[PDB]
Amino acid sequence: DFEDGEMESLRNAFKQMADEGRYEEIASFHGVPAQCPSEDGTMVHTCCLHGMPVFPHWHRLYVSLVEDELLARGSGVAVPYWDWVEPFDELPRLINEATFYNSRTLQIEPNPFFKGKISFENAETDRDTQPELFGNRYLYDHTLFVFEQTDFCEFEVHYEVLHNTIHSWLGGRDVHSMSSLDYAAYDPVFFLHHSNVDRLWAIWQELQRY
Amino acid sequence: LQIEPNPFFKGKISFENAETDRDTQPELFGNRYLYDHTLFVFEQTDFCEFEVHYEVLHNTIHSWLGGRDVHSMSSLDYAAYDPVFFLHHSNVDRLWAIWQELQRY
Ligand SMILES: *[C@@H]1O[C@H](CO)[C@@H](O[C@@H]2O[C@H](CO)[C@@H](O[C@@H]3O[C@H](CO)[C@@H](O)[C@H](O[C@H]4O[C@H](CO)[C@@H](O)[C@H](O)[C@@H]4O)[C@@H]3O)[C@H](O)[C@H]2NC(C)=O)[C@H](O)[C@H]1NC(C)=O
Ligand code: CUO
Ligand code: CUO
Repeated sequence: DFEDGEMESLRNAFKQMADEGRYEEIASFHGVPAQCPSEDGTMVHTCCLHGMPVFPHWHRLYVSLVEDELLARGSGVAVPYWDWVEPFDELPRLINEATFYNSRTLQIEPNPFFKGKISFENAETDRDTQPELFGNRYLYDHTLFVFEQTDFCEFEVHYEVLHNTIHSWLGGRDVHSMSSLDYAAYDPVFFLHHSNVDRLWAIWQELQRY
Repeated sequence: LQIEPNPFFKGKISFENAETDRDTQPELFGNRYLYDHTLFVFEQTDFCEFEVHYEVLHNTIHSWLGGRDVHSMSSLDYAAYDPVFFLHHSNVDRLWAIWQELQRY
């Protein structure tokens, strides 16, 4: 439901976040350079929480964080949710094409949402979209069964497996992509994904109110 | 076993330190008029009559493929640096080829 203005402003704000240091600094919270030794600690682990019921919470905050700094970079709107529950013949416009036309500069420029840079390994996030991603309506039924959940933890497990799905379909075969937990955050679509996931959680909460 | 950059996606213009880009005009998609255009190109008995319609027809795609960017297919200057160029022109050549054989018939 975006407009050309909102999209170009989102692209620009995020760009400002991108050529400067920041977004990588945020993606490193989830990503492969590990920061979390515990409990003694004997070894170090990645910081993001994934087996636990507090998986949503964590990632919830993640999106919050990035959106905050997005807005502070002059974004007209907060981070949108990309609803993949509805089947699609193509990828969303914002993230799909490698280059967008800049109206203000009157020139074609690289879409910041196409790929994120991983400079500490001197690589870039790539995407190999599995054909299973395009057009399947199974996600509808799956989210439906996620919402059925009275208990919070049942909710959480189905919620998070369902969330794993998109990661897998989108960044399938490359090592530096959405599919591998280590490098998943560096691909901007991450928060575009995890806001949407968050939305689902939000809905459930409201359902629970009912 | 890894995903790599497509060589055909963009050519690089290193003497001006840029890369070819593409702003695809919406008319390029689902254009069925090109059919009839080509048909009128074939109709020509004389060579120059063939050449002019053939080449305007050829200009069409150049224009609509890399429209708005300066370093692109649309500008005659940098059009060659986009790989699609020969992919384009071979097809252009094919048309001429057909015409040649037509002329034989
Ligand atoms: C809160 O965050 C801070 C910083 O984000 C974090 O401190 C950092 O911890 C990491 C470890 O998780 C440190 O990173 C290491 O730094 C050393 C050099 O100082 C490197 O040698 C390490 O390389 C690894 O691999 C080597 C083999 O190739 C091993 O020999 C080595 O043991 C390492 O496994 C690794 O990059 C980082 O230096 C600190 N930085 C700071 C500012 O202290 C802190 O741990 C976090 N606190 C909590 C409680 O989580
Ligand atoms: O959140 Cu940890 O990545 Cu989907
Ligand atoms: O011919 Cu189309 O390129 Cu000079």
